[PDB]
Formats: sequence, structure tokens, C-alpha cells
Amino acid sequence: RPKVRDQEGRINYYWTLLEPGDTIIFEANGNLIAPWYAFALSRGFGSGIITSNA
Amino acid sequence: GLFGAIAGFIEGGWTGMVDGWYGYHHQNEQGSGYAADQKSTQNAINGITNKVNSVIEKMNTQFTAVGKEFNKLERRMENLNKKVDDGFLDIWTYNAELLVLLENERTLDFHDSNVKNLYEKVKSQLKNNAKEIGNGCFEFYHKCNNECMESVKNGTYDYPKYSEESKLNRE
Repeated sequence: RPKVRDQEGRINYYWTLLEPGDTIIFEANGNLIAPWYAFALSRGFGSGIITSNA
Repeated sequence: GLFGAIAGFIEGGWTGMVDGWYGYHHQNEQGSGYAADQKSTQNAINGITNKVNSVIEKMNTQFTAVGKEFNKLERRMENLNKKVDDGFLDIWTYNAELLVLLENERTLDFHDSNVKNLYEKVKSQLKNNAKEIGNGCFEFYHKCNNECMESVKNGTYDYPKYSEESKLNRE
């Protein structure tokens, strides 16, 4: 691949939201970048993302 | 406006009147000056205040809404998102500007009628005891002291009481 940030390989990133009480299973025989940290989310209302230099 | 009072039968307003919107000016042997018609002014204020607040209060709060990111293969959806925002902006801009213009015209007619109606109220009180002159004034044919001026303003003028004097002064 063309170099990006001096690399020729790539790491693709994936995600999922695990519902309360469920189980996530990871099986692999190579090429895994394992989760180390994960986030327990709490949702609210009225928030959003803005782009600003203020 | 369509009633013809503002800069019509009334040459222009009074910078010397400070206690209201509509009112009277008088002159007699005991003095002169300006005084507002508090009943007419307050009703005009309440009407307008309700109108302004209706335009504002009936509007809903703009709730959080931001744009959305789309990737390079989602241009059709990005363009739909934009179409929705542009369409809503065009509708609200057109309506906001046109509403204000239509209501400003009506407010000025509202005021034009209110002062004209005040003029007619006095004309009906005075009948033949005064004559109409320009600038929205009634020139009395009898002596009208301060008690008389208050009586005319309050709509309690005792017309026949002054009729003998005016008949003589009218020649």
C-alpha cells in the first residue's frame, strides 16, 4: 500500500455496543488488536458535536 | 393607514405629550397643556403587547440540531440532509419576514383608527357647541373651563347646558 505515516500495512478498527447482560466473545489465531479498555456508556439529551476554534 | 388620522387630519404628533400614546391638548382662560387618554392608550398597549407576544410565544424553541458527518460514498444522503435544512430555512425566512411586514402594516392601521375614534368621540359629545377646524381640533362656541375640558375628555359633556351660549356666539 502507499505509505501513510510511514506504514505500508493497516489496522482496521471495529466497534460494537454490548447490551447489558450480554457476552462478547473474541476468537483468533492471529492479527488481533485486542480491546484493553472499554466504555460503559450513559446517555443524556440535548448534546451534540460542534466544530470550533472558539 | 386607511383611516386617515396619522399625518392626515392630525398634522403630526405631539412631542410635548409624554404620558401616553393618544390624548388631548387644550387651551382655555385657566391654562393649557397636554394630557394622555389613559383608557385609549392602555387598551392600545394591551392589544399590541398581546400581538407581539403571540408572534414570539407561539414559536417553539430551536432544539439541538447539528449537521451530520457523511463519508465519501454517502453524497446522496449528504445532499438530502442539506436539502432538508435549506428547505426549512427558506420556509422560515420567507414566513418570518412576510409576517412581520404584514403585521407592521396592521399595527399602524390599528393606531390610525384608535386616534380617529377618539376624535369622533369628542365630535359626538360637542355637537353644535364647537366647530371642526383642521389639525383635529374643536373650537368651542362657549367658555369651556377646566371642569368642562375634563367633562368632554371623560365623555360626560352636558351638551344642552351650553347651547344657549353657543347659539348666541355662533351669530
